[PDB]
Amino acid sequence: AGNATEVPANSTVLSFCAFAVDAAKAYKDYLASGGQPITNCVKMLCTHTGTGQAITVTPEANMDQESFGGASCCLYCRCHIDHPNPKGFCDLKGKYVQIPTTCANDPVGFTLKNTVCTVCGMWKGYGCSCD
Amino acid sequence: ENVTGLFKDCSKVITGLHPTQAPTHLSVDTKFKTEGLCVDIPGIPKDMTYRRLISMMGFKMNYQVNGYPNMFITREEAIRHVRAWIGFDVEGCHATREAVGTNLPLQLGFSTGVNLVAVPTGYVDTPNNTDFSRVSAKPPPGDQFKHLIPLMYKGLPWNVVRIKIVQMLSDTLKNLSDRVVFVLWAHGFELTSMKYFVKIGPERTCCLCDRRATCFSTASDTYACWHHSIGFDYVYNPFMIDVQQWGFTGNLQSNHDLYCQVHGNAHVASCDAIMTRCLAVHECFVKRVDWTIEYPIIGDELKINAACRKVQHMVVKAALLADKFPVLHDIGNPKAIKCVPQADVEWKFYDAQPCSDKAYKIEELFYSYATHSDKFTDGVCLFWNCNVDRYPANSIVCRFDTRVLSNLNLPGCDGGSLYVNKHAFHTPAFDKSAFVNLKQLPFFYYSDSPCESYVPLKSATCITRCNLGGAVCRHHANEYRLYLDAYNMMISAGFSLWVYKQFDTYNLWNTF
RNA sequence: AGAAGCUAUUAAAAUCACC
RNA sequence: AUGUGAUUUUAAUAGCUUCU
Ligand SMILES: [Ca+2]
Ligand SMILES: [Ca+2]
Ligand SMILES: [Zn+2]
Ligand SMILES: [Zn+2]
Ligand SMILES: [Zn+2]
Ligand SMILES: [Zn+2]
Ligand SMILES: [Zn+2]
Repeated sequence: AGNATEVPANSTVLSFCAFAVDAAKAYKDYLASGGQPITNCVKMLCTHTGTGQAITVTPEANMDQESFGGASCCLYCRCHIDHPNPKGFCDLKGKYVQIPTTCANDPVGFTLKNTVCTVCGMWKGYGCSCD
Repeated sequence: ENVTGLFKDCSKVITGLHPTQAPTHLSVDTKFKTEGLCVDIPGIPKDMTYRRLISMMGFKMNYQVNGYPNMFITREEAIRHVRAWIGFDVEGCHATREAVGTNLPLQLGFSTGVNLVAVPTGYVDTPNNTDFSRVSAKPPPGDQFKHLIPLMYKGLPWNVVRIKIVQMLSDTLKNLSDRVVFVLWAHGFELTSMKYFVKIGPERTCCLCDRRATCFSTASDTYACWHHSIGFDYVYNPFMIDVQQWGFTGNLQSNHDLYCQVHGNAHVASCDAIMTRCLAVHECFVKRVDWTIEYPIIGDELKINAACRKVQHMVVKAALLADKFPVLHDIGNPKAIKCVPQADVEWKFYDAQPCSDKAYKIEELFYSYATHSDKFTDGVCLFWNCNVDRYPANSIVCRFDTRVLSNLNLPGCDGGSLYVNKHAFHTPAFDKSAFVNLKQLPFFYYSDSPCESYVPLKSATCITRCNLGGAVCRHHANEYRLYLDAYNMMISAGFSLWVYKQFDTYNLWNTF
């Protein structure tokens, strides 16, 4: 009964991150000390020619980016614990996420450390031009 | 294959999930999955009202991170923490309506003796969050499980059975240790039942204190030691251990019931966690006491041992000088340490096994009543801390009375108990049938020290030439009170002295 | 077209633990 | 209208290789 979701390569990182008082810090510490990133992320076959935005309802991917499904990059959605966002609503789940392709082998570790520029909707420092 | 039972979606909806709001690639439906890379079909919209019971079954805590302690431990690090063993067994209920495929925890039980029923509660993955909430459940089928039929009509929500696990653990392990070693038999459903009340994290220290931080508080994001955890709900770093990976083949009640005939009533949680701790005390301590593993000093460890050494030094010399035994045997004395060196008896060391030295030619012999009932007839045999079923008619026995409960005397296998004081002694059950050839010992103090020159004390128990006269000297009154303090603190600690039939306290008087 | 061997996909049964 | 698994078997379905 049921349709399996995980692979045994991600179990050792899912279990350890399932128990944590702070889910963001524990993934970074797993990544630093001999840790393989979370595999099996959801990836979108976009036209890969589109205007860049971090979070969109339809995948808008620039040529230097890869658009992932926003439920497989939010670590808190991904371990089934409660989001630390106020109103307890995930921002990323439901919308299509975007991750720069130089660091898109590990999406979850991109969405934990980086942030979205409020005035132009781009990833701050990764093409955000707010000088 | 390369699949795992972890986070296995247990809904009965035929369709899958949208490309977004799906946790992994294997959970997306077939309509979107093309060459391992999902496509956004703009025609099919996403679900906005749906509930899927995620199955938290199959956790594997084999991680290795630098600052984070490991949950599972090796059995040379669980014998060093034996004051912090709390058995754990969880009886589950299956989800029957609108979700099938996971065993939600129903009944938690500990070695303390406290059953905590919980409502069936699972991780329902809503559109916007993971809604930890009540799911519908049925108790297991069969006449093997019929005492879980009423329990699903009672229980508490998981925000009161998270605080009655940290109000019970904190009252049990307040004085034993500063960590907790959850002795589990399964290694599966227990871990599944530890998603609910355990949060591992980096090694922390108690707020406004100094002890290890073992209790988390989700309301106020702080940590506590076992003394200050009033109202704190999440257990911080526990340690666990799996007994089935020690080479056991078979059921629990067919491996406990070969060693113990006191526990019973299996498949109740408090009687699965009692058998699980009973068997794990057996598999580590009943073989022989291990003299290499020292233990911390909880309290009164220095005074009790020195008082025992004082009274054992006293009673042997009194019985030897009073009855003039030609030879004195010894049993169970691991080293060769002469208790009374200024004696005339020949100390034949009939040890149980040779322990790390043959410099004194300690003999090897095991004792049983029906075997050696007529082997030792000469003299007296000092069974200090021996564990034989029955003692012969000439002995000086000191047996630990295993019915007294204290912070020293942890409960143990077959009604006998584990007396962990600077070493671990697994003393067997204290039965009266062992002492049918012996009697109790009166209280008395005897010394050959000459009297030197305050409340006057008149007691016929003290055996000195000063108290035989009218005036009791001050060079013996403090001796008598110190000896009385040592004797009463020892008897309160739980030992029990026994002596042979012909012990006469008046034979000591004519020696003067 | 079949056979033989190896790895995998699904289904049924057996044994074992947990419930 | 099927409780978790693990290990064996036994059937079929895919490949990969060899032979006839
Ligand atoms: Ca169990
Ligand atoms: Ca059980
Ligand atoms: Zn999220
Ligand atoms: Zn910007
Ligand atoms: Zn404290
Ligand atoms: Zn038992
Ligand atoms: Zn005196």
